[PDB]
Amino acid sequence: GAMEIIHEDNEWGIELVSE
Amino acid sequence: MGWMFKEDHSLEHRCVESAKIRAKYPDRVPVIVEKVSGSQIVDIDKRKYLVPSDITVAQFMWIIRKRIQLPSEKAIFLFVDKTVPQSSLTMGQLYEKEKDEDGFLYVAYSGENTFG
Repeated sequence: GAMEIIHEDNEWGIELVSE
Repeated sequence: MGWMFKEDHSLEHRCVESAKIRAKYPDRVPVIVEKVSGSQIVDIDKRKYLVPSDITVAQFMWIIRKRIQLPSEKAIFLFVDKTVPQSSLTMGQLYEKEKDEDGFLYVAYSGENTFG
């Protein structure tokens, strides 16, 4: 459950894209 | 190559993020985009691309190449589940039909026509 460890290797930032 | 995301943490992350993304952006589809190793094109950051279900594969493809600034000297090709998607197909259709166990889509790109 929410193992949102402070040691994330791969970031994966959210980006809303449209065109 | 392999799935960097799936190696690190996917099931839990994709579950929570899918819920947030569906609640905030119900008309968008959650896609992951990675650079196939060995081609000459620029690399890609680990990001969660959320595109509207209304646009077509043609528009999404054009946006990936425009974002990475693909010059006319090189080419750029996309691949999904080992297939070449139809540019005229809609984002929502391809998403619902290719919807994974985690409700996300995996698309890879190359800057070469022959990957070997």
